Amino acid sequence: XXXXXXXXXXGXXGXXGXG
Repeated sequence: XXXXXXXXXXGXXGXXGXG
C-alpha cells in the first residue's frame, strides 16, 4: 503493501505439466 505498487499478489512460478 500500500504505497508503491506490485499487483498480482505473490511472486510467480511458471507451471509445468505432468505426463
